Amino acid sequence: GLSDGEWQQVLNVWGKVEADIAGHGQEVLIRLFTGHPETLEKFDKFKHLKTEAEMKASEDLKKHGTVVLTALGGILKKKGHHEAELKPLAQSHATKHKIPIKYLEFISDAIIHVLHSKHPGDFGADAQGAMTKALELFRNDIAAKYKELGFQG
Amino acid sequence: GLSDGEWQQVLNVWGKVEADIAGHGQEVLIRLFTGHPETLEKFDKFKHLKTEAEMKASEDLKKHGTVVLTALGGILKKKGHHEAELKPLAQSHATKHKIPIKYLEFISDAIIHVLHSKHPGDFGADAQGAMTKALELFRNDIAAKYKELGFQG
Ligand code: HEM
Ligand code: HEM
Ligand SMILES: [O]
Ligand SMILES: [O]
Repeated sequence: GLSDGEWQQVLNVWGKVEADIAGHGQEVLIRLFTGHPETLEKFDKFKHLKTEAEMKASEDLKKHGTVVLTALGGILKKKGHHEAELKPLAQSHATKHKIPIKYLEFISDAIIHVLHSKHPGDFGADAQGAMTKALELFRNDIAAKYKELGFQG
Repeated sequence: GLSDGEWQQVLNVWGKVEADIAGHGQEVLIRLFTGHPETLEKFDKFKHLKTEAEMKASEDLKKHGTVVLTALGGILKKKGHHEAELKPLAQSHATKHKIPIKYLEFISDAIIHVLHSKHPGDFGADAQGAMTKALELFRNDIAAKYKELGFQG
C-alpha cells in the first residue's frame, strides 16, 4: 500500500491531469495503442487507426481518453479516502493493541445483536444479512493489512 | 459484495446508530465485554471495570463506544463509496469488453509514461512510485471483482 504522503502525491498529480484532461487522455491512449497495438482491436471505433497523427486527429479517441481518466480518478480518490481511515486503525490494532481477527468477529457479533435488538423494523433478515456482509468486508480489509504488517491476527 | 439495496439497508440502520452513537457504542462494548471477558483484558484503561454495573457507570467506556462506532461508520461508508465506483467498471470490463489484467497493466504503464513525460519535475521518483502502487491497487481491486464475476482476466 501507499503511505499518507504517497496518496497526496497521487492526488496532486491527478489535479494536473484534470487541468488538461483531454490532452492527458489522448496521450495515454496513444501510448497504449502504439506500445501495444493489439489493444486497438478492442475498440470498434479505433481499430483502423495506424499512426499517432491519425490518433491525435480522432475526436472519438479524445473523448474516450477523458472518459477513462475521469473514471480512474474517481476510483483512486475513493480508494484513498477509504485507506486514510482503514490504515491507521489496522496499524494501531496490529502493533499497539494487538487485537486478533477473532476479537473483531466478537465485536461484529455484538454490533449485529445490538442493531437487531434496538431496530428490528430496520433490521429484518435481509438487512441483517447486509450488515453481516459489510462487517465481514471490514474484517477482511483489516486482516489484509495485518498480513502486510506481519501480524498473525 | 453487497447489492445496492443491501448497501441502502446498511446505511439506513447506520442512520439509526447516528441518532445516539454513544448509547449504541456503550451497548456494543458491554455486550462484547460480558460475552467475551478476555476482550476487556485488552483495555488497560478499563482494568477498574469488572461488573456489568461498573461498565454501565463508566464515563470512558461510553466515550470509547462513540470512538469505535464513529470510526466504523466512516470506514463502512467509505468502503461503500469505493465499491460503487469500482462496480460499473468491473461489470463492463469483465462481462462486455473482456479486458485482461495484462491490458490493465499496459494502460497503467502508459499512464506512468505520460505523467513522466509531461510532468518530470512534479512527477519524480517518489511520486512515480506512489502512482505505480496506486495503479497496482486499482488493478488488484478490479481483478478481485473479475473473479467474483466469473471472469478469468
Ligand atoms: C485505467 C483503466 C481503464 C479505465 C478506468 C477504463 C474506463 C472505461 C470507461 C469508463 C468506459 C465506458 C463505460 C464502460 O463501458 O464501462 C470504458 C469503455 C471501454 N473500455 Fe475501458 N477502461 C480502462 C481500461 C481499458 C483497457 C486497457 C481496454 C482495452 C485494451 C479497455 C476497453 C474498453 C472498451 C472496448 C470500451 C468500450 C468502448 C466503446 O464501445 O465506446 N478499457 N472504459
Ligand atoms: C469495529 C471494530 C473496532 C473499531 C472500529 C475500533 C476503533 C478504535 C479506535 C478509533 C481507537 C482509537 C484510535 C486507535 O488507537 O486506533 C481504538 C482504540 C483501541 N481499541 Fe479498538 N476498535 C475496534 C475493535 C477493537 C476490539 C475488538 C478490541 C479489543 C478486544 C479493541 C481494542 C482497542 C484498544 C485496547 C484501544 C485503546 C484504548 C485506549 O485508548 O486505551 N478494538 N479502537
Ligand atoms: O477504456
Ligand atoms: O476499540
